[PDB]
Amino acid sequence: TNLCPFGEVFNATRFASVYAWNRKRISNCVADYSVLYNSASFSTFKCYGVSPTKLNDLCFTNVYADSFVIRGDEVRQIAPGQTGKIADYNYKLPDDFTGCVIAWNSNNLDSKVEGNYNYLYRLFRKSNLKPFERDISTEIYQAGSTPCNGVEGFNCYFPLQSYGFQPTNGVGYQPYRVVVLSFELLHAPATVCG
Amino acid sequence: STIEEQAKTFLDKFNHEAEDLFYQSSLASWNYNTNITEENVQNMNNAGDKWSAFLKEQSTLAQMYPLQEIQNLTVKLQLQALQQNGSSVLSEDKSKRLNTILNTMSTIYSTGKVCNPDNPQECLLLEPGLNEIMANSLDYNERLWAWESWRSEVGKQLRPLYEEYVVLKNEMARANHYEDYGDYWRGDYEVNGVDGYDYSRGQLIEDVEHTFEEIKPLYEHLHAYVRAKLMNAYPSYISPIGCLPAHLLGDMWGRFWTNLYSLTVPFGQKPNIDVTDAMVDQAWDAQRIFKEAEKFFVSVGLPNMTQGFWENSMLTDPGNVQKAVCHPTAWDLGKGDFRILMCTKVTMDDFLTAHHEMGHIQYDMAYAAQPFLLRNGANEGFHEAVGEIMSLSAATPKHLKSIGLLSPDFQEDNETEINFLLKQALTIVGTLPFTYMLEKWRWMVFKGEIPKDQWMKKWWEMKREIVGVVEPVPHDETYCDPASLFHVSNDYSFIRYYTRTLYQFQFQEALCQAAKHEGPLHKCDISNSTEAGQKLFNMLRLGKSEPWTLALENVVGAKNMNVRPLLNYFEPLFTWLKDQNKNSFVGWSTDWSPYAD
Ligand SMILES: *[C@@H]1O[C@H](CO)[C@@H](O)[C@H](O)[C@H]1NC(C)=O
Ligand SMILES: *[C@@H]1O[C@H](CO)[C@@H](O)[C@H](O)[C@H]1NC(C)=O
Ligand SMILES: *[C@@H]1O[C@H](CO)[C@@H](O)[C@H](O)[C@H]1NC(C)=O
Ligand SMILES: *[C@@H]1O[C@H](CO)[C@@H](O)[C@H](O)[C@H]1NC(C)=O
Ligand SMILES: *[C@@H]1O[C@H](CO)[C@@H](O)[C@H](O)[C@H]1NC(C)=O
Ligand SMILES: [Cl-]
Ligand SMILES: [Zn+2]
Repeated sequence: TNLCPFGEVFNATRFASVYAWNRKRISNCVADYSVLYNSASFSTFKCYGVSPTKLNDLCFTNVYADSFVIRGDEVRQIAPGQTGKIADYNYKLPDDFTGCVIAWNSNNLDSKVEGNYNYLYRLFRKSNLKPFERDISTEIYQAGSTPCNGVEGFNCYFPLQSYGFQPTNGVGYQPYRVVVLSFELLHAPATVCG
Repeated sequence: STIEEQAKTFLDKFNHEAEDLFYQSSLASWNYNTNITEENVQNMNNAGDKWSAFLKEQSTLAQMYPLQEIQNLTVKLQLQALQQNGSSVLSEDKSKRLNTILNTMSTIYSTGKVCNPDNPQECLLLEPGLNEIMANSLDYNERLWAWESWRSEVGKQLRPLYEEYVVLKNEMARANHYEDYGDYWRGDYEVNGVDGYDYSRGQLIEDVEHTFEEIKPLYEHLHAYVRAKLMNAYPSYISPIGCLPAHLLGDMWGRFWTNLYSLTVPFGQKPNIDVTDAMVDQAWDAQRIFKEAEKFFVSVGLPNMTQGFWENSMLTDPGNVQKAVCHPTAWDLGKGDFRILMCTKVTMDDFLTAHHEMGHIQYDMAYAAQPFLLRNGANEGFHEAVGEIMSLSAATPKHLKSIGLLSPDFQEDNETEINFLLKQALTIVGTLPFTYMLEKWRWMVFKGEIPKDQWMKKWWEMKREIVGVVEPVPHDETYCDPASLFHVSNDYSFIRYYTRTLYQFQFQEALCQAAKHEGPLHKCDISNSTEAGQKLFNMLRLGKSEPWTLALENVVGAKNMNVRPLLNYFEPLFTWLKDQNKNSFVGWSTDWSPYAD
C-alpha cells in the first residue's frame, strides 16, 4: 500500500523528447489524484472518459503515465481524435481514450537562453502512427522515389527535428511538460487504487 | 509519389527549421536594439547571416519543384514565396556588383552631410540637423539651402550607382521571367489562379490612376487652401494660381504636410486638443498609457497583450548606462514572442503611438496561426493601415472623455472639428499624390518608358501635374532626386503608402458603419463596437493566405481599392474648404516656376 513516485513523474530533472516520449508504468500503489487535480499549478488538466472528481476511488489494474515536452500550442493535439504533426507522427491518442492530459508550462525549467534544443519531434513519416506506438527510427525519409542511401540531400530528410525552447517564447511556443495518464482494464485484480 | 507531396514535405521541413533560425536572428537583433554593445552587434550579424544562408540554400532546394504541377494555392504561394531566388539567380560576378552598389548607396545616404559655404568646418547630417531645419524653419532661403544642397551633394553621388543598379535590377528581373523590376515589385499585388478575385500587375497601375482620379478634387481644394495660407505666410514666394514649392512643404521632400499646421490652422485662437496635462496630473505612467491602449483594444473585441509583452517589452528608456534605439516598434520575433520597443514619454503623441503599435501587435497576433511563409500583411499595405485606424479612433474627443482624460464640459464644435480635420488632411491627403507619383516614375523607369537621358526630365514633370508641387531650382540630368529620399536609394518599394492610406479609410468607414455610428465619419469611435471588432478581425486573421482582394472584400464589401470612404471622412472639411475657396482658384497650372523671372 505504498505510494507511487508521482513527483518524479511530474518533477523529473529534464523531461524526455516527444518522439521518444518517455513512459512510466505506474502499478501497485495507493494514488490519490485529488492533490494532482487541485494542485492549481497545472495550466491544463482534461480527463477524457471520467471526470477528475470521481477517479480518486475508481480502481485500476495498471496505469501508464506517458511524459514528454511539447509546445503549448501543441497541447490540443494531445486529445482523442486530433490531427497534426505531434498527433500523427510522434504521439497519437486513440479516440477511445480514458485517461487525462496534464500540461503545465515550464518556461523556467525546460527553456534557457540561447535555446534548449535537447527535445526532438519527428516531423515526417511514410504513414500515420497507430495509437500508443513509439517510433524511434532514424532512416532518412524519402520524399520521392529516388533512393537516398542513408545520406541527406534533395528530397530526402532526417525525420527528427528539435524544439528551440527559449524563455522568451509565447505561451504556445513555451515548453509544456505534458503527462498523460491512460488507465487499463483487466480481469486481473485492480492494483492502482485508493 | 506525386510532386505535390514533394512540395508539401519540403515546406513542412522548411517551416520547422526557418522558425528557429528566424527566432535566433530576432533575439540577436533585439538584444542589439535594447543594449548596443559590439558583442551584441556581432552576435546579431552572426545569427543574421546564419538564417540568410539557410534560406538561400532552401530557395535552391525549392526551385527543384516546378510551379506547374501544384494545385493547392496555399502550397503554391509558399513554394512561390520561397522559390523566388532573387539575386541568387544571377551570376556571382553580377550579384557582387549588385550588392556593392547597394551598400555603397545605403552608406552614401546614411553618412551624407551638407556643409555651409560660410564655414568648411561645421556641417550637418540629415537627421536631426536638416530634418529639424526643414520641419521648423519659417525662412525661405534656409529651407531652400537645406533642400537644394542635400539634393546636389548626396543625390549626384547616387545617380550613376542608380543607373547601374537599374540595369542590373532589370536584368535580374528579366532573368526571373518578370518583365522589369517594376513588374517584380507589383508582383506584390498580383493574384493568379482564383476566379473572380484575380489581379494582374498592370491592373494595379490602372486602379491606382483611377482612384487618384476621384481623389483629385478633394486634394485640389486642400491644395488651394494650403496654398492660400502659405502665401499669407510667404508673401513673395508663392503665386495664387501656380504650384507649391517643394522646400516649403514642412520637410525635406514634401512627403507629409504635417508641419504646416501652425500656418494653416483655421481657428488660430481656438485651442487644439492636447491632453498631455491630464495624464501628468493623474500620475499616468508608461504602464498607464499602454494599459489604456490595451483596454481600448479589448473594448472593440480584440484580445489583450500577453504576459510576455509585459515582461519583455522595453517600455521606458532604460537610463543612461545601457543604450537603445528609441524608434517605436512592434516586434514579432516569431515563436509567440510579441513585444514593443518604445521609449515612452508622457505625451498625447506617445499615447496614440501606443495604440498604433498595439494594433501592429494585434495584426501580428491575428495571423500567427498561418504557415510561416504566410505570416505577413495580406499585401504590403495592410499592416500600417490596421495600425493607423486605431490611432484615429483613439484620438476622438468622445474617446478622450470616456477615459476620464477630458472634462465632460469640453465643447465639441465646428471649430475643433475643422481643426482636427485640416490637420488630418495635412498628414494623410497631402501624401497621396506624392506616393502615387513616385511609384509611377519608378515603374515607368523600370519598364523603360523613360530613357536615362530623360530620367529627371520626367520626374519633375510628374510632380508639376500629379502633386501640384514644383521643384524650386532647375534640376538637370545628373541628379537622381528620387534617390535623395530614403526608400529609393535604399531599394524599398513605395506604393505601400498609397494603398495603405486608401485602405485605412475604407476600413474606417466600414467599421464605423458596423458601429451604427451616426454623424460625420471623423467623430467615429469604434470602441465598445464589437461589430467593428469582428469586421476587422475577419481580415486580420488571414495573413497573405488569400488574395488581398478577397481580404479587402471581407471588410469593406468591395473587391478593390476605393476612394469613396476617404472623401466621406473628409466631407466636412471638404465643404468648409469649398466655402473658403469661393474667390480663390482651386487647381494649379503647371507653367509657373519659382525660378523663371
Ligand atoms: C513535485 O514537487 C512539488 C514540490 O514539493 C510537490 O508539491 C508536488 O506534489 C510534486 N509533484 C507531485 C505529482 O507530487
Ligand atoms: C548589456 O550588454 C552586456 C554586454 O554586451 C551584457 O553582459 C549585459 O547583460 C547586457 N544587459 C542586459 C540587461 O542584458
Ligand atoms: C491545402 O493544404 C492544406 C495544408 O497542407 C490543407 O489543409 C488544405 O485542405 C489543402 N487544400 C485543398 C484544397 O486540398
Ligand atoms: C485578458 O483578459 C482576459 C479576461 O478574463 C484574461 O483572462 C486574460 O488573462 C487577460 N490577458 C492577460 C495577459 O492577462
Ligand atoms: C465604453 O464602455 C464603457 C463601459 O462602461 C464605458 O465606461 C466607456 O465610457 C465607453 N467608451 C466609449 C468610447 O464608448
Ligand atoms: Cl524630389
Ligand atoms: Zn506604423
